[PDB]
Amino acid sequence: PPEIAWLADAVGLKDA
Amino acid sequence: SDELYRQSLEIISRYLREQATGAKDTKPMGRSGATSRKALETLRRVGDGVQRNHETAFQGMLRKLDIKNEDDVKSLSRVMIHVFSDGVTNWGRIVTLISFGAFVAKHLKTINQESCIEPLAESITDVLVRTKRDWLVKQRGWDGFVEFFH
Repeated sequence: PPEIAWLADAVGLKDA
Repeated sequence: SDELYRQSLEIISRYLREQATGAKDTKPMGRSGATSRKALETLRRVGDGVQRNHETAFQGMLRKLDIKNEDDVKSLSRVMIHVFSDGVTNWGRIVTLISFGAFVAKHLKTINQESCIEPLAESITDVLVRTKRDWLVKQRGWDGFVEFFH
């Protein structure tokens, strides 16, 4: 999801 | 002599064990226990909603991190400090970070690595204070956190 993309991008999960 | 770190650790650790074990922590509060108690109550409200809202996404992040021991927690600290120094600061990100910490702490309890929970709470705190100290003191610390969410 957009609201946590900043966190999920760092982890590598692309579809947040 | 770091009060902000001390109070922040006390709050974040208690939240993480509570979420991991499913039992509240009746251990008596410290110096500013009034604020810490209400901040912990606030966390139970907003932190549980974040974890519910992003359960599938939190799981996918945890699966890519592959946290099984204390050294994997250290690799998480690297990621946390990088994104919490990107120049964007608001209360929602702080809640999300602690909420994901509670998510990870639940996983550590499931895999019988409860000894890694306290190191996890300390690392989230160290990232929080090192990167957001000046902003936090401007918001009046955990008093502002309590007031912002109710």
